[PDB]
Amino acid sequence: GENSKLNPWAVVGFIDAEGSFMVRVRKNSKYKTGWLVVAIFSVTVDKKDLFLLESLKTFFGGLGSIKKSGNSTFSYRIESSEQLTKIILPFFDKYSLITEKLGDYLLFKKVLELMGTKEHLTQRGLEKIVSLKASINKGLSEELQAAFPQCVPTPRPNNKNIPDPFWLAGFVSGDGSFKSILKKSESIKVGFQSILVFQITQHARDVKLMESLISYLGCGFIEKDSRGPWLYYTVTNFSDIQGKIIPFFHQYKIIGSKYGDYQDWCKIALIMQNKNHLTPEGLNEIRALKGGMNKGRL
DNA sequence: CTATCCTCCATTGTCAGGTGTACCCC
DNA sequence: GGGTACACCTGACAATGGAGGATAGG
Ligand SMILES: [Ca+2]
Repeated sequence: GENSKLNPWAVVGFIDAEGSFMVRVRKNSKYKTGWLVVAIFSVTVDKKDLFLLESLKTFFGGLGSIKKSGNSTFSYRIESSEQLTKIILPFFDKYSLITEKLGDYLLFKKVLELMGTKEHLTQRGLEKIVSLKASINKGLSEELQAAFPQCVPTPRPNNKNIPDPFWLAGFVSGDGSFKSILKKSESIKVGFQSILVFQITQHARDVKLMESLISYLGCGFIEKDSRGPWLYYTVTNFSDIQGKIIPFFHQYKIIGSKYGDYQDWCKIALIMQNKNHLTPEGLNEIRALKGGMNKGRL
């Protein structure tokens, strides 16, 4: 992959799920103020999905660079402030993020506006720029909080509607899951219950977004993780899966290697619709599918 | 001295893959 | 007497989200 098309909204949504907007503040005395301020737009994915990055680079007029990142990952990064301001900002202005990522990108925009007028090289301009980063991402880490302990983080912005179905496709490609389970049953003639599940995981920040999905897809529910601020919107109900989840993502296809999961998922869902899952032969047919899907892919 | 390229982490939070059992269907 | 769905449980390793450098230009 390298070409494709990518739906503007698919892209936005995918980014709402997987993207980072980074405003980095480096110590270097060779710089007038004592600091280098760099601004980055990053996406990072498994070797599985290098071709997505490629198609993403393409989508953004061919800008940026695709590079080995971690042991098993690759990264697509726009690091040039000009390039960012020229390609990235106008896009995301028109086609707004709807996660709390919007909030990140919005701050990100101001730094790239300060850096634009060159006020960042200036002193107090930096101070403003750090007040921004303060409320971005994880926030300040050690050195930043130490060199700048006097910094009042700037106010975080607010609102939350799904702009387009394709947004959800894209978004789900990032932070969504098509689970297949085999639960050891003690009341079935083949010994195991076959369960399909559809999941979307997300941080409790976006509780309001997630809550809405139930309304949006006309099914599902939200469970909080016992151990943190992790929401799972979930659909376990077979009839809903077959009549709402599948037809949706059939129409608004999944972008990435997860698409291939959705397919094998559907392939099971047929085998379940025909009651063949209570046979040993069709149960087997399932094991193979699931075995070679998700964490066991390629 | 400022801007972009570039090659490298570490930590922990998603994904993903399971249960315990209320309850509907025969 | 066979089969389903919600609520709940739980861990590994990729996704966060960085970290320096080396440049080449003004
Ligand atoms: Ca994420």
